[PDB]
Amino acid sequence: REGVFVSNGTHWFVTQRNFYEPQIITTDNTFVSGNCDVVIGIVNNTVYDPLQPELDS
Amino acid sequence: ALQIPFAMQMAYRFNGIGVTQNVLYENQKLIANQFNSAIGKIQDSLSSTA
Ligand SMILES: *[C@@H]1O[C@H](CO)[C@@H](O[C@@H]2O[C@H](CO)[C@@H](O)[C@H](O)[C@H]2NC(C)=O)[C@H](O)[C@H]1NC(C)=O
Ligand SMILES: *[C@@H]1O[C@H](CO)[C@@H](O[C@@H]2O[C@H](CO)[C@@H](O)[C@H](O)[C@H]2NC(C)=O)[C@H](O)[C@H]1NC(C)=O
Ligand SMILES: *[C@@H]1O[C@H](CO)[C@@H](O)[C@H](O)[C@H]1NC(C)=O
Repeated sequence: REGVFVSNGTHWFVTQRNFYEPQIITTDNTFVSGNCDVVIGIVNNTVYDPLQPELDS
Repeated sequence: ALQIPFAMQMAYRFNGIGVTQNVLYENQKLIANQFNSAIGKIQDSLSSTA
């Protein structure tokens, strides 16, 4: 939504552009558009959906 | 200077004009070809138009 996807080599985080502050990548931090076939250099990872464990509990 | 991939610099630059950054990635080859051709027109313009 704002900031950039970044990795420390093992994990993927989103972070704001002008100060390193890694956050877990979520459906709140990110927006969908289209699918994997269209984008050059897209990477596979999970995206945590914060609603889901609340509905599971 | 902070390095950044050029297709990610252009996503910042699109987001700076309110065009949502997926509009770059879903059109990256079109945007590249329009830019490359527009630089081409400047060579021809400057070569011809004294
Ligand atoms: C990348 O970041 C993650 C989260 O900060 C690191 O994973 C944690 O590492 C500590 C030890 O440093 C463990 O105690 C935690 O259990 C880990 N958490 C998770 C979610 O795995 C990871 O080590 C970092 N990788 C590098 C190469 O720095
Ligand atoms: C992201 O992960 C998917 C699977 O979760 C990968 O898709 C498979 O890729 C192999 C090799 O091209 C194919 O043989 C499979 O048929 C693909 N499966 C599906 C469901 O499409 C994909 O290649 C990965 N992409 C990246 C960038 O790592
Ligand atoms: C980056 O460049 C390397 C070759 O230098 C290439 O193998 C790789 O697929 C490229 N990745 C992206 C995201 O363009």
